[PDB]
Amino acid sequence: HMQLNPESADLRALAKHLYDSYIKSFPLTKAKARAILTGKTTDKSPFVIYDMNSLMMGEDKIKFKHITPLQEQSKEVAIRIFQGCQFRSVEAVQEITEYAKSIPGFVNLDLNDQVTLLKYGVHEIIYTMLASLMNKDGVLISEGQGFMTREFLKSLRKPFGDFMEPKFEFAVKFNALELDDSDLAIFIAVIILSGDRPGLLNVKPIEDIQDNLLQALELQLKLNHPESSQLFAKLLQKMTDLRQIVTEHVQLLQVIKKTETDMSLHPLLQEIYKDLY
Amino acid sequence: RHKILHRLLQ
Ligand SMILES: O=C(O)CCCc1cc2cc(Cl)ccc2n1S(=O)(=O)c1ccc2ncsc2c1
Repeated sequence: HMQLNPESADLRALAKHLYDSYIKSFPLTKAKARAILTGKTTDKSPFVIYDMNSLMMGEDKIKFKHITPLQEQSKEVAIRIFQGCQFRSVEAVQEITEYAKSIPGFVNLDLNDQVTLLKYGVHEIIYTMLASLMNKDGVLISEGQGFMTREFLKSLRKPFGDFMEPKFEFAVKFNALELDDSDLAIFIAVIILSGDRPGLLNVKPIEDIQDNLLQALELQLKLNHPESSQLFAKLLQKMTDLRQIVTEHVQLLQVIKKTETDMSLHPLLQEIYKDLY
Repeated sequence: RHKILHRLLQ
């Protein structure tokens, strides 16, 4: 049976440190995102993009961070969307990298191993956190100023219409677990510290930290989800689904490569995907 | 190589 001893009090201190570091690393938390998704907010109320006419008008009324008046934009809706998403991804790599450095012990890992953990973990974190911004109708965009429907994304010409749908599929199942930010902060730390990433050199200290994180997560979930006996194992299984999501997303990307020319990933994304798997 | 990722980490 569970008890309140110096070990558990260390696990909780660890969980709170991750949470605090997570709130200041990631702008739109799932708390704020779900308020928006229910109107339970003041703030703004996002502009809904649900068809081509609302898209055109949304680009005008939403202040997209990456857009300037004006660089050269694709003129084709699907590609302009790809470009915004690629920009958000690059941003997210930096958010996640910063968060990684806040994970006790991470910075003192082999610098080359730090690189490898981020290379493999970043897109699994991206899709993990993207679910915070999704419901079954669509996904929050642009820091929550816009909302793009699932069916609009699905209606983009092939193969762009196939990019987001596997993420929605994942998000429906994953959000039915009802994690909050406090859960998520530990779960993404666990993902970053996967001691089975290809090419790791000094695996021992990585498993040590991941061990300490897996304990802090199990305690976290027992305390925070009284009505969910099998939550810890269900969550670990979701790391399996995320690797599959990343695999599938890679296969669509190479469709883009030998098909859409002019398109090219931001070099940060190119280093990540290069020799991924 | 992962030059940008290396740069971000240092
Ligand atoms: O692969 C990359 O990292 C660059 C390309 C990534 C990417 C291109 C792309 C094009 C379309 Cl039409 C739909 C989804 C797409 N995705 S995504 O599903 O991965 C993604 C990522 C972060 C994000 N923030 C709010 S929505 C969102 C969607």
